[PDB]
Amino acid sequence: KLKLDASGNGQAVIRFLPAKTDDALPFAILVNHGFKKNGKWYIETCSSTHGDYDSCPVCQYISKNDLYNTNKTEYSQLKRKTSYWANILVVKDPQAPDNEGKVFKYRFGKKIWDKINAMIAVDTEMGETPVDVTCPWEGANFVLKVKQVSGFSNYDESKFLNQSAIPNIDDESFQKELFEQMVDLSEMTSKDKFKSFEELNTKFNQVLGT
Amino acid sequence: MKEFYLTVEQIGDSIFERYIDSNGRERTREVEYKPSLFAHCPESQATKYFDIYGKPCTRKLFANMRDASQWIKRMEDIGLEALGMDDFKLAYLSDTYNYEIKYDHTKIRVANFDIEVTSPDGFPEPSQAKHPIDAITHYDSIDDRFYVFDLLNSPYGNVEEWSIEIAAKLQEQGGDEVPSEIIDKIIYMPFDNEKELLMEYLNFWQQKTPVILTGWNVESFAIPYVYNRIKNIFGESTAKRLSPHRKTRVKVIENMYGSREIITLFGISVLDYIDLYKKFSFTNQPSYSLDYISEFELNVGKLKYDGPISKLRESNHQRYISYNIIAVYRVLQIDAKRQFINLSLDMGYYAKIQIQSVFSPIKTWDAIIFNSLKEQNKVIPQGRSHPVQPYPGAFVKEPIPNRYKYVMSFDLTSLYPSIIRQVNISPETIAGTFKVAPLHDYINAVAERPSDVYSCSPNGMMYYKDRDGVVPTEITKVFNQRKEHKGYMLAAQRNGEIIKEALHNPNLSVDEPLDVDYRFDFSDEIKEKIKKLSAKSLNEMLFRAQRTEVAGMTAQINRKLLINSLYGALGNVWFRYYDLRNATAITTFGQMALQWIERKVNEYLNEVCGTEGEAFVLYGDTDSIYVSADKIIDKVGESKFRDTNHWVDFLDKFARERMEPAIDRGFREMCEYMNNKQHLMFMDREAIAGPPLGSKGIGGFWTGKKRYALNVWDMEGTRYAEPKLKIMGLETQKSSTPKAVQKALKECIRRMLQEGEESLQEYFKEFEKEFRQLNYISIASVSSANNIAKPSGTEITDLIKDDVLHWMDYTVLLEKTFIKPLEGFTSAAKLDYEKKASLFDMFDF
Ligand SMILES: Nc1nc2c(ncn2[C@@H]2O[C@H](COP(=O)(O)OP(=O)(O)O)[C@@H](O)[C@H]2O)c(=O)[nH]1
Ligand SMILES: [Zn+2]
Repeated sequence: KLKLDASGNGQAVIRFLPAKTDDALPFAILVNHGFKKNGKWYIETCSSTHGDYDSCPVCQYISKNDLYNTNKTEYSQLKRKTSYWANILVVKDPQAPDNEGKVFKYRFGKKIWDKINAMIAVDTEMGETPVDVTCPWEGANFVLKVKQVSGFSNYDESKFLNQSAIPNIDDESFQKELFEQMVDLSEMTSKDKFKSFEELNTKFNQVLGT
Repeated sequence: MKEFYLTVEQIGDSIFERYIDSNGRERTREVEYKPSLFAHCPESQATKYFDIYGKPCTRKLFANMRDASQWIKRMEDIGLEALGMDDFKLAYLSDTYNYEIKYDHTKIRVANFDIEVTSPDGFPEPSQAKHPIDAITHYDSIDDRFYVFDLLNSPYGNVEEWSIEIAAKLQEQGGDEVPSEIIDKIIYMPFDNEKELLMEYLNFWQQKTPVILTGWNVESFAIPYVYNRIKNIFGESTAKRLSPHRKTRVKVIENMYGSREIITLFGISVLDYIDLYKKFSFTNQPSYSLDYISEFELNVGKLKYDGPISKLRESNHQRYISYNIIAVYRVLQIDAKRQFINLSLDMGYYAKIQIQSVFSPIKTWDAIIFNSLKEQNKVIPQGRSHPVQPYPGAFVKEPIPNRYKYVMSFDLTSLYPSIIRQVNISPETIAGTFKVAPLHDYINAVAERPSDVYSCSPNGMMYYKDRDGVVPTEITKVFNQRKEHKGYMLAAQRNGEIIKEALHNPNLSVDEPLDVDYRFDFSDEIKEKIKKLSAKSLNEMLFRAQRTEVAGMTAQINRKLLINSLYGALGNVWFRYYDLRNATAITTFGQMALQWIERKVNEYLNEVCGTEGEAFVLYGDTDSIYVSADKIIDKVGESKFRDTNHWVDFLDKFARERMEPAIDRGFREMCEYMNNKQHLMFMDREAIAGPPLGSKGIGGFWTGKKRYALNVWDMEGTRYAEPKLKIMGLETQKSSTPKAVQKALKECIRRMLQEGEESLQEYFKEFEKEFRQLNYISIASVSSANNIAKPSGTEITDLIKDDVLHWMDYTVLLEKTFIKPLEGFTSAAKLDYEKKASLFDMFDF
């Protein structure tokens, strides 16, 4: 996760760990909803991850009363949110050094993801540009830099460094004893965590006052 | 919420659906549907699609359907297989409803109606003008009213406009109190001519466009005609108004010595309730003339009509039109307790087929197997062109016509589906073949086990044991589904009762009915909640319980009919999955199976009875066999049994405890002999039959194959108080035999079976007199040619009567339509209907 300079900024260097092959890729995608009214904090995966988008009561409730046009305030609260989930490797962390070296999970939305994107060929021709990253032998390290000053929320000065290997890899020990600590992703996108439409309308109920 | 279709067609290059939307409103989208078929490809392009045989396949998205149709046409001349669902309407509905369809029968518009016509002949003729269209009464499950159409004048006939108050009579026999109940629904609006009232229907048709149009012989008479006529009046184009797609087609269906013509209204589902009755009412009466079926189901033959058939028009209208309602209402009355409409809907939305396709099992199953496979990314093979070749049917034992005192039958549990499972037969499960010995060599366990590793069949087919079959799998699917819903039914049932127990002394308060699932036995915390409940809610709940128990029934009867029809397809060439090697495999197995248990039974029974060679099994017909249990009776000796129940208990105790177990070890071995996949041959006692104790009754007799009668005292565990006379095809209620005579024959059999040759001889006497003095017509034969001289001949003229009612001659009019019948039963039973002049007696010693 992320700590703060007791000011609104914050720094740290993170590296996303990739899975070998035949295994759950280094990127799991999960969508969900999030709102609270009447003490009804309703936060549930959204089925928009699958070919659902309708058995998912929120999206359905969203379209049926199409709120984006008759109450934008409400829509903003119940719109579906994607959270690219990926295993990482905290490199440096001045505010919570304990995480150093340790393997964790990081919930990061759009912005950051769209950053591995422009880390390959397709971004400029003529002179060419760099190749790849997120693999244990050749990849960069995002230097998470947050800036909250008279502006608005977190910042985005983080852009990984330069193509470089991972300290102590060729070793069998740190080899498997590394992938292990990795919560390899597919449990994120599955029928493991669910719960009905009852939870939605107990939460929804009491906004109109009926 | 979730929507659902109503009808779907493929007019041209796009599907023409017609459904109930999200808000629950009827609609009619159009869709340039883009179907996708499949084609084999190298395991190089390897995808996620495969055929039942495991070959990897590849998708093929088409622009339009005709684009796809022709692909097939081409692929066929080319020489390659075109996999995938080629019935687009099927494929459409499939993609369109990728989920278990829940429907609201309410929103469905079911229209019931009949036709009233006239002619100087009697039997009108569709596909001809001469539409005199006396009257027409349409119905509508939504408004719940009858829309009667009268014709006060025209070119032929006139006057006497219906009398709402004058409900066809009173205090007599010319009214029948037609409007028995509820008159908010009869809506007499005939405008006073035909030239206009014949079209008014169209304007009506558009105000209440029919979704399900059933009535009596509507598919062949009304509609086919109600189309022809208007056509010749307002023009063909203005005749297709009966179709929400203006569109229409004709399809002539040839018969034996004759043929008619059927017309189809695209975007509609015509279910001729008669045809719905023939198929979903296992009785098969003599002649479904609806002046009997009704008198059967509702238990009354009505209208008590007295007039010249064919000419009754001028007779009246206060009694004429009154008919053109009870009719369109009686048909409605039957379905009320038969539920064949509800049955049909529950089939279609399950299959995902056009509701009017329940009359086609090949299709219904095709759909079902399709969808099951679709979900697995498996591709349904292409339907080939096989030559129609006949194959061995069932095994019916030529019984020795005789009488049988005690008899026990053992029927086999859904044999042909079970055989399919046990053997695990399917187009793709085919493993190989084997040197096949004579069917009877296997029967007698003399041929050598066909295989050591494959599941086999008496015909030479081998199947994989470690591998599920597409077909077997789907039957096991449907089978578990019947087991499933039946449980709901049983619980809703059990729940209802719990409710009914709580109706005595209900709490006197104002409350509401609980929100609970009736498919599950009420919890303790509802059994209680329910008591405190008020008596207005309970009654409401009990309705709901029933609404359930009943929904459960239907839902599980269909799963049954579904199972009982699969073989009926698997043996049909038009069926995608048809295959001779397997059509035969199934039957010839069932062949070996029956004859095998026949053996094993006789074998075991001989032993127990300390003898050898005696054939205890008197005869089986396909899946069931009948066993003579006389010798087992004697083993205890007739004189010893407290009464009749005692014996029955005894014979049930036995065969519950001694036979069935001997029967299973019998089949278990057969399973192993044929190295089957899983033993599923389950034969169980059925009916225990015999003559009352101390009675000189014959018990039961057989005169031929599927021709006999028994005195049944208990069927599948349930003991009857008053015996039941099972009578298998002895030509009793024959369509040409007077009910009076009919009933006699029934009595004759009863008495033979119970009370003996003496009693039979007494009754045979009573009825001989009881016959000599009957009615005028009734005993009368009936035929015709074109017309009769200036009923047909008798009516009565009071010139020839005196001489006729004195020169008829019951002698022949009896020993021709009772004695002939009787002769056959008694001869086989080895008795006489009238004390034969003894003979040997004169050899007095
Ligand atoms: N899976 C499958 N699809 C078929 C078959 N026959 C036709 N189709 C077509 O395949 C399309 C569906 O492909 P789909 O099942 O959505 O692929 P996935 O979505 O299963 O990969 C439908 O629109 C059908 O018209 C079949 O036998 N199996
Ligand atoms: Zn959602």
